[PDB]
Amino acid sequence: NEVCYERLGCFSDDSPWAGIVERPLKILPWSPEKVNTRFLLYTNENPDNFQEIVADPSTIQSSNFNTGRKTRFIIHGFIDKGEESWLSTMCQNMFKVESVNCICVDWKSGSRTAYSQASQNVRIVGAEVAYLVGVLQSSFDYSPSNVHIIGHSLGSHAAGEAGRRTNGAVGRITGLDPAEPCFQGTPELVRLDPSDAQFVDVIHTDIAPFIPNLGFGMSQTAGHLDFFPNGGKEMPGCQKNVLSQIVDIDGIWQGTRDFAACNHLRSYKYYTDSILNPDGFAGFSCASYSDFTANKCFPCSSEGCPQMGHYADRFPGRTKGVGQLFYLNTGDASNFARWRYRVDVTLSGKKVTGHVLVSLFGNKGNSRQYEIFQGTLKPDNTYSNEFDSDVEVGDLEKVKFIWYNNVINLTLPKVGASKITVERNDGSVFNFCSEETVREDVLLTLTAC
Ligand SMILES: [Ca+2]
Repeated sequence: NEVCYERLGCFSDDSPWAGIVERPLKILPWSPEKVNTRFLLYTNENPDNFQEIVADPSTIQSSNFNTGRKTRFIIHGFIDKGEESWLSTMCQNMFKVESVNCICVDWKSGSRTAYSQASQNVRIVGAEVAYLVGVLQSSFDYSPSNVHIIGHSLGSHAAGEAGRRTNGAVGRITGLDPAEPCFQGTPELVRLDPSDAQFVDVIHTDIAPFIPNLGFGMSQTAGHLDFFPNGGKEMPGCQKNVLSQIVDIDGIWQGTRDFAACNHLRSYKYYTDSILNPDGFAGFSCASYSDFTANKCFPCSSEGCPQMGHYADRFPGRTKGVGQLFYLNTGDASNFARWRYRVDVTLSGKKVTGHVLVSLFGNKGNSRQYEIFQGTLKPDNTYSNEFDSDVEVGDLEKVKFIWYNNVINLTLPKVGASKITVERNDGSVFNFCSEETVREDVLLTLTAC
């Protein structure tokens, strides 16, 4: 079956658009007016309330749109209860750091229906954005490379459809946890993939299988840069979904079935905080998350780490390959920014059993106390660990140490640290040394050496 409409052209259910193992049902997208895609423009001069615009030169000229600055589109997918302002508060953070035309793409009418119909309706939203990018190009001489499309969930595949219709001339697409059911494993034609824009960066936060783990995000790679914060399967601060061999996808998408959406929504929460924290999301190249947590992928590669989120386009080798892997951990609640450090402590004093905590003091602040090791504390040994600090301390000026003994022992054993070496994520190393040994619950300051 094939339908054709004015402005947007024809759409058919021919394979691969339908009737293949990943998306079996033959159904067509609704018509444009039933999807009712809307373009809600916020700018630095109108940051709180939008100006509704349409692909018409006079309407664009009458708005606050300005051809001398970049344009970022934000396209939604699943909207959970109480999350309906996420698109405009993502635009409101950008106005704090840059001048931008920020356009929220509302297609609530075309998404609030069965999941397989919404998957098809993504094609209409795609076609509509390409059509406005086209008008900006022909009427204002505004190059597609000045536009960035950000799409979350099912919306990241509408972003891909737009990029595909602009022949990949679009400057950047960010996929925030691209939805998996009806898309993973399909041809590039049907999903978000690196040929859709000049640079595509993807953030993975709910990648466990939909059947039966109910992870709505693809595990499959889809950008030049693929980020897996916290491993991409379980996000800190979020509830987990119970396993189900058969699942009710329409009830889930339509909000009538129970589904913990925390994991899937974290992708745009991290992107919103990245805007205001330009170095708070360093991604490390690493072959896997287990190597990362085994402390095998620190410090950053010499040309710098990519920042996951808003600043990933500053990364020097961003298009040297597709599917480049980066891992990192985030906080469990907002500000989600974390800064990783590696600490090596050499213990002096007696043998004991307990845990050793360390705190960093620099010119920009000091951190919490983190546990480096728990177990038998052998003198002369070195114990190392990497932790994600919620404070960036700056240039280190001192470090502090404390230990706790996990037994009843009134000998009063003393334990100290002869050297503590701190490495930042740029590879800079600071050494601190001590002559002292101390009883438990006593804080030892170490000066540089
Ligand atoms: Ca594509």
